[PDB]
Amino acid sequence: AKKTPPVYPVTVPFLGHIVQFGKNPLEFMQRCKRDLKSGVFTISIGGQRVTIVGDPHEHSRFFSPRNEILSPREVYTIMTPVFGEGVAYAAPYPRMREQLNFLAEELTIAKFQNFVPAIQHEVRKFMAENWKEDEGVINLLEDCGAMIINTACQCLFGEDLRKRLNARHFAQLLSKMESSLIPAAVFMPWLLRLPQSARCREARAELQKILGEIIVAREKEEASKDNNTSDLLGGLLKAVYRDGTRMSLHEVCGMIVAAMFAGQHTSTITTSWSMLHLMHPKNKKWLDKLHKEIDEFPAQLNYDNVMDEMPFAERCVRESIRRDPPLLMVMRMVKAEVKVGSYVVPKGDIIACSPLLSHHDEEAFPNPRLWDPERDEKVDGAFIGFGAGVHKCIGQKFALLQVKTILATAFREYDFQLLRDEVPDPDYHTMVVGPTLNQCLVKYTRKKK
Ligand code: HEM
Ligand SMILES: O=C([C@@H](c1ccc(Cl)cc1)c1cccnc1)N1CCN(c2ccc(C(F)(F)F)cc2)CC1
Repeated sequence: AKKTPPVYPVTVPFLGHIVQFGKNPLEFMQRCKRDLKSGVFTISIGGQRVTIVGDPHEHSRFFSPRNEILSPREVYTIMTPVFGEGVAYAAPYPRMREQLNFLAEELTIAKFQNFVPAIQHEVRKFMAENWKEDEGVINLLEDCGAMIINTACQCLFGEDLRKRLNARHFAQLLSKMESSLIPAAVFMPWLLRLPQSARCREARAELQKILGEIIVAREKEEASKDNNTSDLLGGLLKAVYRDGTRMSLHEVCGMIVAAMFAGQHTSTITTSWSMLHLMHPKNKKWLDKLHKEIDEFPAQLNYDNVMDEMPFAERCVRESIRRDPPLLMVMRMVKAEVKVGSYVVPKGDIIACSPLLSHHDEEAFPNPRLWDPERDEKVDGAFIGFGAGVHKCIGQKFALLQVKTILATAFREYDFQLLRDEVPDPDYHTMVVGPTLNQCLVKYTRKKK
């Protein structure tokens, strides 16, 4: 407009749109976009301009520019004490970038050969421990939460580390470290100034020492040559920066935390929703097609099995992520002016792009609330559940590898029944959204012949 996108009327100032938003971000966001008559628009939040990019045709405008034009650092300040100053965003873009590459090289399909069997074993344990009986009632959001942390550690943690730490203890440190997070923290740069840092630094420093000790070990076993291991930790130790330096224990600790928090809720939600959708009677044909896919697999899967021969199960997981994205907003700080469609975005704005809003556009996704694994985006790029462009998730392959394997293992040895009429409602209260906890009670039936 030789100017900014349309602005949205504030009835009660100094809050902005903070209240109807928190209740239902989706109901709210859709209202504006229609009423504004524009898929792109600014909202006020605490006197802070927030322009949401909600016309799928424009995602490229959001995801393509460099960090110097659209900076992620600022919206993500709420992460530094969980990762450490100078790690991830706190770290400067050259080194932040460097760091992500390290982690990236650890999560590549190269290192995934032992992963598919490692996952099968660790899921199969859990089932025998908690799904003991012929029939029972468990909470799926909680059981997934535990299977996810279990198999990931089984994958990315070395035997020595997993001995002197277990999944459950580490998960309890994830909860301890994270819970300092309030969603509405990222929208007042004074609130960086805790009744919770002083449990966060304790859980980190407990962890960072433990890892330090673990490193003492491996070195005084290197000349000994007892074993060969290349886990995420060991991978990061061998890490060398461009300028020949290496990661301090603190950076390394944070990166392992960052990797682990990163995947923790997102994929456990993802696994849950998928399970929820599939177990529903409205969705049997899909479960049926799911079975004609996992039916002539042997009880022990290889990397080939999940990767190249489960294409339909991939669709289910993506549709779950499409329908109910776990990260609703992705955000940047508009350091410089960027043109969006027929608008401009002024230096100083907060530009956001919402997987939640986007996945709901009717052109791109007809019946957006209908779960359809065979659906395909009808605008190209509509789906941004793993983000896009410069910042596409690096955990995508891994997340899918887990979830596909889990569904397959778990639907091979069980049936399921939702103790409800309708699939859970998304709970929009957490910074990472999943299905409502208290609705996820489900009843398993151990398959037999
Ligand atoms: C289904 C599970 C997951 C979902 C839905 C998901 C979603 C996303 C999204 C939306 C972004 C982009 C955020 C942005 O644009 O600012 C992203 C980036 C990322 N995710 Fe994930 N993620 C998942 C799993 C994981 C896992 C398992 C890891 C680690 C192994 C991980 C680590 C990352 C990293 C490092 C980025 C990089 C963003 C950047 O370049 O700064 N995620 N993910
Ligand atoms: O921690 C992450 C990333 C992530 C970035 C870097 C690294 Cl090294 C690891 C993880 C993330 C979290 C979960 C899955 N994938 C990436 N966040 C945390 C901040 N995020 C976020 C989520 C929601 C909101 C809010 F409140 F506006 F809706 C604002 C920010 C989404 C991205």
